[PDB]
Amino acid sequence: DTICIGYHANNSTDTVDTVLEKNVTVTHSVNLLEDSHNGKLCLLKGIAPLQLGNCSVAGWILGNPECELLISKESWSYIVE
Amino acid sequence: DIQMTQSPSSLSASVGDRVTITCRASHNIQNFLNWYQQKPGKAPKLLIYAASTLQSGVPSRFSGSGSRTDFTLTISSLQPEDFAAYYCQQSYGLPRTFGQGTRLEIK
Amino acid sequence: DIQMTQSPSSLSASVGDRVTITCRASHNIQNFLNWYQQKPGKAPKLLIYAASTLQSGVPSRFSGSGSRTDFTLTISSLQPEDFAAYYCQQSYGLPRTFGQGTRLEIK
Amino acid sequence: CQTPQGAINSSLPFQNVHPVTIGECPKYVRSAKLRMVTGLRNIPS
Amino acid sequence: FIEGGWTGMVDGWYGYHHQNEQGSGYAADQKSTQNAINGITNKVNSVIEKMNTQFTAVGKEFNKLERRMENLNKKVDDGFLDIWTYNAELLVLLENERTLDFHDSNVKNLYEKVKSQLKNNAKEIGNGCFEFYHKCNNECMESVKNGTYDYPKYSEESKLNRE
Amino acid sequence: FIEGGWTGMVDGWYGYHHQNEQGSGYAADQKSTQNAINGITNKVNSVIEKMNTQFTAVGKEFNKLERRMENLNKKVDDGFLDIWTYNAELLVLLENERTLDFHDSNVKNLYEKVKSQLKNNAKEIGNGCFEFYHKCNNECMESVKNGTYDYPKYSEESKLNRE
Amino acid sequence: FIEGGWTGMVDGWYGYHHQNEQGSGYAADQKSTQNAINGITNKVNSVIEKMNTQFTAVGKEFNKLERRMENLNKKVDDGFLDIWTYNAELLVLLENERTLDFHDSNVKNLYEKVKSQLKNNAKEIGNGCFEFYHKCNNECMESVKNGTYDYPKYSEESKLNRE
Amino acid sequence: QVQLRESGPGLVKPSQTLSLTCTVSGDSISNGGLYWNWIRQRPGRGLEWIGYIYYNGVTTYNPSLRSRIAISLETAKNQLSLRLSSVSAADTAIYYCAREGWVPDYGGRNYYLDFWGQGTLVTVSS
Amino acid sequence: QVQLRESGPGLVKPSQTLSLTCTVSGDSISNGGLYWNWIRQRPGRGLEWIGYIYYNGVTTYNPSLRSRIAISLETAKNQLSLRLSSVSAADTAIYYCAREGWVPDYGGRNYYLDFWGQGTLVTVSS
Ligand SMILES: *[C@@H]1O[C@H](CO)[C@@H](O)[C@H](O)[C@H]1NC(C)=O
Ligand SMILES: *[C@@H]1O[C@H](CO)[C@@H](O)[C@H](O)[C@H]1NC(C)=O
Repeated sequence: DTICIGYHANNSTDTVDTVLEKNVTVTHSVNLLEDSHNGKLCLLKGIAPLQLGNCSVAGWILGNPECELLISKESWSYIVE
Repeated sequence: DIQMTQSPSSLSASVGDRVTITCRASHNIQNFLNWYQQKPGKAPKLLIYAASTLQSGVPSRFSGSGSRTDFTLTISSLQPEDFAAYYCQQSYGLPRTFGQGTRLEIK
Repeated sequence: DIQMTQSPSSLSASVGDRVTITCRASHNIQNFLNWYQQKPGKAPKLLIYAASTLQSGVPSRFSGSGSRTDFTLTISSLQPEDFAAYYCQQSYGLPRTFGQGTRLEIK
Repeated sequence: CQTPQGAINSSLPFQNVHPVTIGECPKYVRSAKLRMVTGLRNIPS
Repeated sequence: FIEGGWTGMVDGWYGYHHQNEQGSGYAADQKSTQNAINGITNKVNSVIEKMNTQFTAVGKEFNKLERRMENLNKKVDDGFLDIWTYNAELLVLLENERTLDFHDSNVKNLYEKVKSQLKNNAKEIGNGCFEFYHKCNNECMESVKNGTYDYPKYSEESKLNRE
Repeated sequence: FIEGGWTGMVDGWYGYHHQNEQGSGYAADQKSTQNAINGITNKVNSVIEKMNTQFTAVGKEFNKLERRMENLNKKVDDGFLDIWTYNAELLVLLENERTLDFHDSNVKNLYEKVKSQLKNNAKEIGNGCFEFYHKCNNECMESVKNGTYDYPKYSEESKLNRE
Repeated sequence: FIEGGWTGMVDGWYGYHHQNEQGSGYAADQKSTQNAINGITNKVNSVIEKMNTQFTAVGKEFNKLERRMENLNKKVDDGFLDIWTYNAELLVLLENERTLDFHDSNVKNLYEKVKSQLKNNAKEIGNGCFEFYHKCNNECMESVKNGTYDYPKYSEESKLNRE
Repeated sequence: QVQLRESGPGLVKPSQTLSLTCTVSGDSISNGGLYWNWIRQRPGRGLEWIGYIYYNGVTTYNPSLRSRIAISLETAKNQLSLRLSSVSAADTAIYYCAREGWVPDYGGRNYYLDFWGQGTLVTVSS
Repeated sequence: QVQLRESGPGLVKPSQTLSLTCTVSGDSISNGGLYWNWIRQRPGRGLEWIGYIYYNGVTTYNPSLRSRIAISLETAKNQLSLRLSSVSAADTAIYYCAREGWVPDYGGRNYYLDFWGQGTLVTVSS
């Protein structure tokens, strides 16, 4: 009749680095770094950006004749140039 | 003395609507702007502490933001209990000032 | 579109000599410049990744550097296998562009 | 959170997408991976 | 815990395995596991909590004759980024080392707790386990796991079986 | 040291308690306590020594058309403050953890020192204490605390009392 | 390992010394030493790897009426230098403490490995060494160092010599 | 919890000195290191700051009223006090005491009034 | 190792739509988070970028050809595709697919084309 002392193991392939050892396989881990993105311009909390299209800021404010479509844009969440 | 000007002096909106109250400082006061809610007959309650942060106990419907001189108080989903005067206070200089206040009526 | 101009359009040098190929951007593209080696009949090979770094597998004879608009590709100790067209690519803007290319002949 | 290269749907403290941002964003860090271990060394037997 | 863990243990991080006439099996030590979980969870949260939120920040344009300002502005941004990258990576490496050391300590401590209770009523094996010198049923196995083992109760059976 | 410390001990951090026919009492282990004090004192001083003195620094005024400079100046000040706040708080958390671990190690080491000297002349209790198998007066209590205990001297009395 | 190291040991960091009828001597424990070397080497390299290369950087001239820019430029350079000096020195102090603790653990672990194999076939001395209760030649000395010691083989000789 | 309570006559005659007291409880005006404020609200008007006193007895006043206002503090009883000399009709107001708290911020401590008391109405009449 | 292979007819008649496919292997176009490019080289000329598609199906095009170019992606088969409407003599070129990789840098991810495929020559004639 016996009693043995031990610990958990699984099929995880997650690895971490430590100061003394690299590529250590562990049973559980946390990713602190985000690397995905939605490669589009989104509304922020419901509000659309002002896109300047082919216009520079100077074009937009002086009223370059070709920045006509912006003369009626009174508000925005951000400006994209 | 740094003057604080609120606008509008009075605003009415229905329940569930969005209320925006703004305040303009005569001088750059950085992040030193507090907002208060005054129910009739009571001492003012603190809503917003840093220009952008809430006091614990304040409903999440309240928010705000601002820069040097231009600051905003916003109430999302306005409720009947939000009937109050609202005040803009600067804590940058010593002669502390409040704006004239905005009265928010419901409906 | 950001234009990339390479110079010379054609260069010849003997084996063991030093070859300098330069490229000028019409706009500031910071460190977003890649260099490629194209052997006749093949897809281009990446040599230089950051304006100053090499792709693993690329011989140490290749190097480069640059700033905002002015970039250089250098080949030390030119070998016969380095016969190729070389291209300057910017990856700063979306309408990605390549320079016209420089043909490097040996001897 | 919006960066020039796309929007970010994340609660993590760091990102490696872009330094320019508008909104409530993870801090930009120049790293490929940043991961903590919470469990045990995974050595079965 | 010597020569690897138990893939058959799924209810915790640390625990026990036993064999007797009533059948063998595994069970987690919940006090050890939950204390380990709480410690590690607080640590991960501290890493996150000490790094603040990034707020809106955009670049600046400079003129042809403002190159010195342009270069200082860039220098400041690159400097701060290089510092925060350093801090984020260093903190993770330092804590990953401590986490693993923490866990090794916790399993070793269960072993010693059991060793202390059993004393002369079991043979130490040398592989992180004990063999009883007395017959032991499920109730005494639970008692050892609980930390309530009655040593005197079996000391006579043990001395006779030890010889 | 198991189940809490002694509020009756006031002359040090680590020490011993004893009971015999001449009367019980507490005494600190000065070598352990003073080494622990010196270690911790050096550590606190290192934290202070590596942070430099703040020298006079005042703000700057900017014109209406110098907003880009104003914003860079502020960015630099906020960046450095955020970094130093991070460093100061992290260093304190890291050292507070080590301090407490340091102290637990030191008390455990006194226990083992005593355990080693007593060998078979005392029963290990399991609560961080020992019971003698021989009669022991104040002189042998001091000898154990000193690290000069004579094991052979009492080995005959002990084997007879052990049975 | 108690009261200092061996200047007579030159083939490693950790090891054994023995005495028998065939002659005494020292030998390193290569598994312990090489694991310790690899750990420490990786650590030194991590310190170097996380600090980047300094690239060309030169100063700037400012005019008489550009004192505010001059002062900001200097502030930025001094700030970054003060931060990196802090980080470099702190990292070295933190790792030097861990290195020494690492090494003390490794020698203590060899002691326990030997203690575990010998069990009742040797007397524990208390100075980080063991005395056999049986005659032992070079082959059994190597077996203990290897971790292959046959306890049962000498248990009869030992009980007779122990009395 | 922190509570402030104002008290005073509620009626002062012209040319008399008005004197109000605020008792602080659930806090300590000898330990916190905070500023203690007095403010007032004239009926139909917004809020006006009167002045404040610190733990060291350091006192500041609204400059338009500095020649009339006296503010003091007794730590033994946790009490603040306000006195206005030469009181007139213009001084009818609800007077409040308040605690000024803070959180360190960029640029220094960012101060705010959190605990405001109840408010005591004072009428000036004869 | 990562390999890309282009395939298509090699001959299209004027006014027909050209359609090329690139099969990606040794990688996954549903997991990497990378951009997938199409480029071409007219004989005797340098390289011209056509466009790219991301993992989310987000597609961009060289603006000089945006009205003619369609780019798509099928994750189930690891395949990319390119279609050019109204094909003419000017479209004779070697077409290539490429993977765009990155390393984070100052200023954001610094992108490059590393795996370029082999190249498919397409002639436009009748
Ligand atoms: C940019 O100019 C071209 C040519 O006139 C036009 O077709 C295109 O729609 C313009 N872009 C925007 C965003 O308006
Ligand atoms: C991503 O967006 C979904 C909604 O589309 C949301 O439920 C999820 O929590 C978001 N994710 C994070 C922070 O991973």
